[PDB]
Formats: sequence, C-alpha cells, structure tokens
Amino acid sequence: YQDKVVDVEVSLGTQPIDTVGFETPMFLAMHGNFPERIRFYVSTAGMVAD
Amino acid sequence: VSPNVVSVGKGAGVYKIVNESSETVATVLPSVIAENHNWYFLATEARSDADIV
Repeated sequence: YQDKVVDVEVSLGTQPIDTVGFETPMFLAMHGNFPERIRFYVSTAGMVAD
Repeated sequence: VSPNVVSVGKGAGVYKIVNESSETVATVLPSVIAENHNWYFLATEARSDADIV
C-alpha cells in the first residue's frame, strides 16, 4: 500500500567539514590579566585594552 | 602653578625650548590612535632616541 500519488526524496551532499589552518601562532607568556588560558588578538591596540 | 596653563615660545635671540613630561610617546600613542584614526603622517616632539625608536 502507498499513501501518496507522488513522492519525492531530496538529499543534500553539501555538508561542510572542519579543517586545520597553518597560520596562527602562539606565545606562552606569564601574566594574570585574563582568567581563561588563551586569547586571540588582531592588533596590538586590542592587547593594550586588556 | 595649577590650574593655570602656560605656553612658552620663541622670540628674538639664540636659544632653544625643551619640555619635560610625566608620560612617554610609547605609553601615549595607543590612546591617540584609539580616539581617532584619521591621520597618516606621524611626527613627534620627543627628540631622544627611544622616543624615535
């Protein structure tokens, strides 16, 4: 038995996937300015704010 | 004598004007750029070495 005169399936093969990036460096300094373990900055003006 | 404001400038004669400051260019520059970033040429009055570096 069937319940539809017309039936259509649609499947999406466009799933994005996580990737690694070989750009961002890290510097492991000594301080107590912020509680978390890592902070990202785009300019020194941001660092001076913290 | 505070709160008065005094400015000194040159007239006739051979001499130079030197001003001291409780701040430094390195510690001052970030605030200036933070307040307004519409300029391109940077010149300074501090004459001594590290102020230029």
